[PDB]
This record gives sequence, C-alpha cells and structure tokens, in this order.
Amino acid sequence: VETFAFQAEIAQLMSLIINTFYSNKEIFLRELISNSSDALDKIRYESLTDPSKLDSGKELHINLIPNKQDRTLTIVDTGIGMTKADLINNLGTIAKSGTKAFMEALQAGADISMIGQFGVGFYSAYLVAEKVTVITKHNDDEQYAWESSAGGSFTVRTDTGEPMGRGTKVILHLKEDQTEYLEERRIKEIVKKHSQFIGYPITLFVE
Amino acid sequence: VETFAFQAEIAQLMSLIINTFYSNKEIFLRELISNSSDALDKIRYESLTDPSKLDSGKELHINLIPNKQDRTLTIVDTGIGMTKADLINNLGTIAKSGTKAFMEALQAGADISMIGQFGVGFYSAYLVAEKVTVITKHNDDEQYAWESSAGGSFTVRTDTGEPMGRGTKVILHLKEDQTEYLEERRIKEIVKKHSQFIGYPITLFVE
Ligand SMILES: COc1cc(Cc2nc3ccccc3c3nc(N)nn23)cc(OC)c1
Ligand SMILES: COc1cc(Cc2nc3ccccc3c3nc(N)nn23)cc(OC)c1
Repeated sequence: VETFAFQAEIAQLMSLIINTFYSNKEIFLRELISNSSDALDKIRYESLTDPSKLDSGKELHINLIPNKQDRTLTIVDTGIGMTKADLINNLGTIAKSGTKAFMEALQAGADISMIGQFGVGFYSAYLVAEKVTVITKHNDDEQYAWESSAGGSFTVRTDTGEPMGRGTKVILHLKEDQTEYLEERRIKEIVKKHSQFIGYPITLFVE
Repeated sequence: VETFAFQAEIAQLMSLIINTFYSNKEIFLRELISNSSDALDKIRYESLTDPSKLDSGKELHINLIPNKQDRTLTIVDTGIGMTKADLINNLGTIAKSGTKAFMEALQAGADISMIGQFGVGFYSAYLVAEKVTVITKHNDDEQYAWESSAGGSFTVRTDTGEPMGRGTKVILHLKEDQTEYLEERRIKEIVKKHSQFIGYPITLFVE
C-alpha cells in the first residue's frame, strides 16, 4: 500500500468541500454519474477504431448500489477506467487548474453546485462521504484501489477483490447524517432531477 | 472531393433543426465552444503521457472570429482535432444513438436548447448557418475540410488552405437574417451568459 500527499491546492479544495456550510449536498450524485458517462463515452469512441477494446465487456452502463449494512452507496460504470498513472499523477495535474478556477469563482459569487463546470466534480463526493474508495480497471493495466478520507493523503494499492472486467466503482462511505442517500425514493428523485438524459442505462439496485 | 450521404436519422435531425420554429438560436455558440473545450481537454490529457503530442502547438485556446465581408463566424480551437475516419464514419455512428434520444425527448416536452445533453450539439450550428465548413487537423493525419449545407449530403476533401498545426475551425456561413452574430456586443453577451467558466482562453477578434 502506497501513501501519497495531495497537492496543496487539492487538499485546500477538499477542506473547502468538507468545511463550508452548504445544504444542497445531493448534487454529488449528478457529478459522479457525469464522470461515469464521460468514461463510458471514451471507451465507446475508442472501440469504434479498435473493437478488441470491448473484449473486457461489451455492456456500457451505470449501476447504483446502496448497502445499509456497510453504509455505502456505490456508483459502478463499465467505462474506460483509470491507470495507475491517472490515479497518482495525471488526474491531480489536470485538477490543479480547475481547482484554482473553481475557488476563484466561489470567491466571486459562484456556488458549490457549479463544481462540474471546472472538471473537479469528483471531489463533491466529500459532501456526503467520510471516506471514498475507488476500484478501477483499465485495459492492459492492473485493477487498483484508490482511497482517501481527506486529511491531505490518499493511498493506492493493487486490488485483490472480485475482478471487474473494465471500469470504475466509486464507493462512498457515507457520513452518519447522510444515510438518506441509501433510500430508494431519494436516489430515484435525485436521478430524475439532475441526471435524466444520461445516454447509458442507469440501474438502481434494491436492498 | 468526396460526397457522402448522412444517415437517415442525422438528416432527419438536421431537418428538424432547420425547420422548427425556435427563437432561442443563440445557444449554437455554447454548443460549439463546449465541443472545442472537450477537444482541448482530450489533447491536454494525452499530452500528460506523451509530451510530443504538443509538438503541433503548445497553446490550448479558443478564438472567435467574425468576418462581415464573408458573413462568417469562425470558432477555432487548438484541440485534438478530427481524423478522416471521424469525419466520414465515427462521429456519425456515435451521433445516431444521441439523435434518437434527443428526438424522443423533444416529443416528450424537452426543447432544442437541451441538444448538448445528447452529444449532438454540433448540429445546432444549423440554427444560424446555411452552410457549415469544418477545417480540422489531427496529429499524424492530413488537414481535411468537411462541408455541408444539409439536404442530406456532406463532402470531405484534403484541405490546401493555410496549415493550422492542430485543431478545428468551424466556419459558420450565416443565414441572411442571422448577422447579429457578427456583432462584438452580441457575441460578448452570449459568451458571458452561456460560456463564462470555460477552462481555456476565449479570444473574441475584432473586425
Ligand atoms: C481528479 O480526481 C479524480 C477524478 C475522477 C473522475 C474520473 N476520471 C477519469 C479519467 C480517465 C478515465 C476515467 C475516469 C473516470 N471514470 C470515472 N468513473 N470517474 N473518472 C476519478 C477519480 O478517482 C479516484 C479521481
Ligand atoms: C457529430 O458530428 C460532428 C461533431 C463534431 C464535434 C467534435 N467532435 C470531435 C470528436 C473528436 C475530436 C474532436 C472533436 C471536435 N472538435 C471540435 N471542435 N468539435 N468536435 C464536429 C464535427 O465536425 C464536422 C461533426
């Protein structure tokens, strides 16, 4: 298990998301579904010139899985997935400029719900989750687990759980007061409101 | 010069865009700027693992160029650009499913401004343009010119104009009654309203 420090700017963003009083927390779901849709778009596009890229699974979809026993909400996609280099370096590099723009927009009167316009919507997970675990598998790379409870550090290890084929599972370990996002009614409401035209099937699992 | 038929579903979409009474035409600009931003995101991401991909130009930006003598508004980006296969086959293949979803959403009460949510925002160009010409250059491929005035066909040829390095120029040959989109005031207004947080510099050229 390897431990890494977030760049100062990302740690600062995560602290803002965790500390700022902001009641409209439900937007985390739209941001993660959007991220899944983007990853699904990428593998779909790649498959048009190299069909063998779908040997790891032809189905392009999103699953939403609540688990009350674990207090987790999991967003699963069969998108392109992420490499070790994405997890350690690439995503953070891209996120630096978006974070700067977002935090400047916030000082100028924008609000947290606009986070996705800056390409850093992933971190909105911290509105509802005390810990986020990400399991991901890219073609021609190993299955990895990324994890962070904020506090300035994240970990990456090779994952030895159930093999996933290709894609990403974002596991939200929900804060004690955020268990409404395990309720079928509440998830259905939020998907209808903010994610109604996503171009891939979204299946909400039942407990 | 090669001439191709649009798929029936795309021709149908273009006819809907051209024929439907819909006053909120200004949204074409947001859709094309969004497309440029996406292409810029792609080359930026690629460059992180292969720096030589920016040998064709390091600057990542968007230019908006009006020309009253030609009655054109040109949207230029230094994004990843498009291949011959993109222009002839790939983009149309992806667009088929999005078109179906969009046209179904329209029958259910959605409006034309939501076109971007279905990944077919490019065709919104036909709200204001009688002809659209696209000049594009991808790394390791030739510079191409795509062109269509709708009517069910488009053309692709190798471009012999000024070499562009890398990226895409979308040239909108404006309809006679749509010359307001050449006015500096009007473009500035529209960019401020719909494209205010794009993560790349947008330069509006003056005539
Ligand atoms: C900036 O930090 C991030 C951002 C993301 C969003 C993100 N980025 C990607 C980049 C390339 C290929 C696939 C994906 C991707 N798939 C999914 N589901 N999210 N996601 C995911 C993430 O997981 C640890 C960290
Ligand atoms: C569906 O039909 C389309 C769609 C587009 C949008 C589009 N698609 C891309 C795909 C891959 C790489 C770059 C781009 C791209 N750059 C830009 N500016 N638009 N654009 C552009 C287009 O130009 C002829 C036709």
